[PDB]
Amino acid sequence: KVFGRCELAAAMKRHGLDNYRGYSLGNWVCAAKFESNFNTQATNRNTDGSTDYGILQINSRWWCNDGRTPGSRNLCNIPCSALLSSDITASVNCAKKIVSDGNGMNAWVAWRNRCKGTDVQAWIRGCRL
Ligand SMILES: [Cl-]
Ligand code: NA
Repeated sequence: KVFGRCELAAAMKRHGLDNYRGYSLGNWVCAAKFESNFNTQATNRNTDGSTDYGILQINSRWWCNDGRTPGSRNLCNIPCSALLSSDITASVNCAKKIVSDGNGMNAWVAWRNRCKGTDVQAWIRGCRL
């Protein structure tokens, strides 16, 4: 499923991401836009052999199991395919574990390079939340 900007903002808010660990909703919507262009089915292979899955491009090296990433961890205890669902619950729950890991949202390269330090509030403007 390809989410609309405000539709995703509402979905994330409902799942408790607004201000989660101090990150305003705009940060999460901005991260989703540049990681997957709001597409839940996005996948991207990395040079190390791991793959990123879903709306927030969660990596199979540490967070989910895809059966093809040797010596990898499954910290979110879920098959990576679950992260491609139209229902973002799995992605949100796993993202909460990731952002609490100690490096905050810096774990998402796109957020660090394209959202961090910008006016992220603009990503939820005009939305009925
Ligand atoms: Cl932080
Ligand atoms: Na894994």
